[PDB]
Amino acid sequence: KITVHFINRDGETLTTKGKIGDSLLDVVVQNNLDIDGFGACEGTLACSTCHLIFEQHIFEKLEAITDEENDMLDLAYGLTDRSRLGCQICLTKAMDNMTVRVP
Amino acid sequence: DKITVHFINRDGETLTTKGKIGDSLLDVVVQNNLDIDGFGACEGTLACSTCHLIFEQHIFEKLEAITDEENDMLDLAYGLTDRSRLGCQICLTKAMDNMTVRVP
Ligand code: FES
Ligand code: FES
Repeated sequence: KITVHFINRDGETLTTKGKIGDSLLDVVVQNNLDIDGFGACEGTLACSTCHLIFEQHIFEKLEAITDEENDMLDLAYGLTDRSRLGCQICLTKAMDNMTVRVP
Repeated sequence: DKITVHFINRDGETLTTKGKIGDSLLDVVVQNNLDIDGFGACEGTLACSTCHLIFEQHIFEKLEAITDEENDMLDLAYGLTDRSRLGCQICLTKAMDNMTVRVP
């Protein structure tokens, strides 16, 4: 299991654990993280609520983005150069102790 | 609450409740605890399509003009029709009394 920190929109840092292979939405849902609206479509690429902003060194080694994710991601609020839809990103060793930001 | 709205749920059952002019249809659903699975998940912030509703033609054609934002998100909705709108963007007016909207 690995530690993941979430900077929520209110500014509070949510520290929690997930298992390698778990999506970031899985992490939010299982641990009942208090992130308003997160995971609206329950990970079917029909919403932008699971948008997360990653550290650059983490972002650059994420799995190649699919066109389906990109179309949904295009509509997210507060898009950055390090943005992905969290329901598509699964935990890896390199993410231990990483921080993600909820825009 | 002064006007009646009939919601045809995904199971084909009709849920009837009331709201006041000025409320969104999302408000009407969530404030009355209607049993519509996952409806309103992004909380009216135009970031999902879980509040998708299908309107009868005579009501649909009287609705407020759809924004590009709403249209862009509605495009990717399940069961999108010509008479579809995002419910959280639709404010109740007096004309909507006894209208029927359907959840795909
Ligand atoms: S939960 Fe909707 S696209 Fe990620
Ligand atoms: S509740 Fe998400 S867009 Fe209407």
